Amino acid sequence: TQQPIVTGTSVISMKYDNGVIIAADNLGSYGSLLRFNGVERLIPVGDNTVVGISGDISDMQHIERLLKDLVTENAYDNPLADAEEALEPSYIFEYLATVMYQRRSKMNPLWNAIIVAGVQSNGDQFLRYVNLLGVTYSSPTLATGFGAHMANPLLRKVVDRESDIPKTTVQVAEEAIVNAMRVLYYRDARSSRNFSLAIIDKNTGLTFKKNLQVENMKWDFAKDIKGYGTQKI
Amino acid sequence: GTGYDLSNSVFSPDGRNFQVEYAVKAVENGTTSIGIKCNDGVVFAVEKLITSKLLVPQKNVKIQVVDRHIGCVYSGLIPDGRHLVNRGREEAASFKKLYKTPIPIPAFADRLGQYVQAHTLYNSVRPFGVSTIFGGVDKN
Ligand SMILES: [Mg+2]
Ligand SMILES: [Mg+2]
Ligand SMILES: [Mg+2]
Ligand SMILES: [Mg+2]
Repeated sequence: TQQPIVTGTSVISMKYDNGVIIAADNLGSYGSLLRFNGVERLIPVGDNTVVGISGDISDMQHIERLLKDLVTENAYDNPLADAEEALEPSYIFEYLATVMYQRRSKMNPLWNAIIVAGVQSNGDQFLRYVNLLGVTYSSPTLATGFGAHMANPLLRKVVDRESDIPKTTVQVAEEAIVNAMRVLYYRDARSSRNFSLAIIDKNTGLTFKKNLQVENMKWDFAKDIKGYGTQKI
Repeated sequence: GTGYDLSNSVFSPDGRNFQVEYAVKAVENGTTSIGIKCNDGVVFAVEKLITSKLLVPQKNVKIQVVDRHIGCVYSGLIPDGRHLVNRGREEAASFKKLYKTPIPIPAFADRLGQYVQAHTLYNSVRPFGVSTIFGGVDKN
């Protein structure tokens, strides 16, 4: 795609002691028109992976379909599709990063930034990012779009390093993420109050939460803001 | 003339294509396999002969799935069966990619049909050495 049309904003995520959390609002915008409100940008793949997507939505929907079909094909002549030879995060990611770099390299990109979150069959957290240029990286926190600018700062206050991941519980991680969504709601003009959030825990497995809303907002102070300089009433 | 049975697209004078007929022998010669329609589904079963005790039990799986909702099983030349499923899987993916809905079973039957009939049209290919029993659950 040479120029994105309907677009999704920030995906955010972090990893905590036993898994990972990832979240994204439910909006597809059309420039500054907030057009589509019922848009799921978290895409679970099996019961150990959630892929979160921002950027062009037509391309996101294409990527969804590739993911469905990867699941379908991995099942073929595969007695262990539901066991030792199911898809891992690390595999889904490599595949996507391959595709992205390839599409970039034919000057015809998939206009997205993606975060793959999951838990590997050996217990390990997985969190990696790839985007429309084929660029990839990992960190205890990751976010696209605005989130890189506002969410990472906050989530890094919780997991500044590797050594902090064991110390971080799922209650703490989740509350951190929810707070970030509220911050982005306050400050990203392309964002929505409603969002989805997903947890992948190496013991509880995949908990997917639809239909959250940013709550506990502060606006009251706004009543005392008068004018822009010298007006008193 | 004679030798109506040496080349594959050729009609004998009684109206028949002997190479297809000979492929049926390869099938009659294979192991047993079956299908049973129940009243909301279907069941496939197949005899796997045990050549030797050295076979790993459980592990030489002969029933193959297509898309998510279709089972195929076949008697005869096993590699030809597998080839046919690989085709069936491309055929179902293409159908689903365009039409969204997973392929309806009759639709899928005629896809295999046409592809198999296609290997009785030319002398430069050989007919399929299998009978294939398949099916599943569509919206009808
Ligand atoms: Mg982008
Ligand atoms: Mg594969
Ligand atoms: Mg490829
Ligand atoms: Mg206040």
